[PDB]
Amino acid sequence: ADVPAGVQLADKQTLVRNNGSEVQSLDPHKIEGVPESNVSRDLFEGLLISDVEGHPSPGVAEKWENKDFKVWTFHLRENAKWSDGTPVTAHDFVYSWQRLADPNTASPYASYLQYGHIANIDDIIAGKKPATDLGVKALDDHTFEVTLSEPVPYFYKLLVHPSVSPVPKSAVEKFGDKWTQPANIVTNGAYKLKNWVVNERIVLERNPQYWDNAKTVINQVTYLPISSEVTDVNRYRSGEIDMTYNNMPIELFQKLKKEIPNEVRVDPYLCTYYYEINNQKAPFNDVRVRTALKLALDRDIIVNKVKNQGDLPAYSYTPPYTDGAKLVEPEWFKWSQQKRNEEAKKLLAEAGFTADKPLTFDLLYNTSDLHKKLAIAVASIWKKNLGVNVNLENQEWKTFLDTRHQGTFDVARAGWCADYNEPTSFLNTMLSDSSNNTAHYKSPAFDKLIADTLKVADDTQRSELYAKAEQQLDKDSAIVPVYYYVNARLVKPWVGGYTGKDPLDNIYVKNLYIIKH
Amino acid sequence: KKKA
Ligand code: IUM
Ligand code: IUM
Ligand code: IUM
Ligand code: IUM
Ligand code: IUM
Repeated sequence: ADVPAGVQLADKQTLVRNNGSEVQSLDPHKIEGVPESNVSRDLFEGLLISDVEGHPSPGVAEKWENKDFKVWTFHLRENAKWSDGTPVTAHDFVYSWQRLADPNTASPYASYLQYGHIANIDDIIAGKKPATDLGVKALDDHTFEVTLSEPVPYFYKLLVHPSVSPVPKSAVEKFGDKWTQPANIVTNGAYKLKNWVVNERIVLERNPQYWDNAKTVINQVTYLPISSEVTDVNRYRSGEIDMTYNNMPIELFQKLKKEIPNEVRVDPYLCTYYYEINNQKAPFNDVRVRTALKLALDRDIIVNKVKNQGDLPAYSYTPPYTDGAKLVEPEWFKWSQQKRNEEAKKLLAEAGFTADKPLTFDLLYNTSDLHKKLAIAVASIWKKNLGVNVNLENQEWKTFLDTRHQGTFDVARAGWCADYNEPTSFLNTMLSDSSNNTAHYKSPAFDKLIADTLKVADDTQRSELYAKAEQQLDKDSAIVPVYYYVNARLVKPWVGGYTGKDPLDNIYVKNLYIIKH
Repeated sequence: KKKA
């Protein structure tokens, strides 16, 4: 944290944050969500971290260089240490990235090494070559060298993500899956795990061995797993929660803006809300069926007359404000709803869905007030504009992720946030073989468009290829885009250090501080 | 990352 001159700091430096739900795990190679990443950034640190405005900055690596965007060399700081006092070395990174690539780890982010194009990743993922073949090497204890199969100019932007953080081999190898219990875990971030009570709380305390420990101000931070946005708000305003999760209740939002406007933080966020269609499950494997759902959805009612929290109606997957996105707006987005409905009714009828035989399916969402209210309004618009019957089903977070990876769903509420600010952070998730592809979308035409972006050394053709890739997804109606998020949350007036400037919202509790109040 |  960088405390301004003249700020008076409270005597007790502790913070309570709501985190939306119970995390799927504390192991960085086993996580895929925002709740999981919020806690991971405070425990495990990788080569680069984000500064308070979101820019990629030095983490364990003090400096780095590249040769042709293909060979990247990271010089690790000599005082980086684990919480048990042992040093963080280049060998930790070699071990960790081979463990992430290893099919046996079954990481939901296995494909993040493909996004980066580390040499040999495809064969390692496919079981053809051992993980030890990965293109990474420790030249010495403090120099980590990475070799790509192609020039990737934005490569270092990826490195702030939890998946490429280091894991302590000795604990992983001694305790297996219980290496993350408070008694066994070893961490290299600003905090260490003090307590973990499933469905109650996660308590972290400062890690004294952290190399930048002298700038850490908060000594203890608690993460709560409350998935009810109304409860998060009540407990914030009663004084128990200092920072809500960034899901706001439709029930109270307008009233909070009126009553505690200074506490309501609303900033740009690179995330898209959408309904994920299982592309492999009949009748969703029919493009007319997906296109009808996409068209009959009235975004103006949902975004502006139902949620009304500042989001923008979406027509694409990648948010249009992502760095390097130059998207073309589809013409159906330009039509009236009336024309969209007529066309939707027409396509559904071509697929064999009459009034005598309505299309019926389930809409799965992760337990939440906000997602339930939105699913009820959407089930209702689809009923009214298309005559389809929708069954709403809620699942707790970690189970809901599981269901989607397995493909046992029809339609699911979804929301992807960027891991790095470049259009492939979104587009790579739709690759046929991506481990993050829960749409189960497989398109060789889409896959080839993304492959070509790294075969050109021109940012205008790359952008033109990203816009054609969004157009291919749109043509296939792989998903139903709803809105581009605004990051809305409540932050007590005594929480300093949160600018709201990072569009990826990569918050580190080590940068925050409590003002005396 | 998947946003809950
Ligand atoms: O690395 U350039 O356009
Ligand atoms: O530093 U440039 O494209
Ligand atoms: O900030 U730029 O590509
Ligand atoms: O409608 U059903 O799985
Ligand atoms: O608080 U209510 O659905």
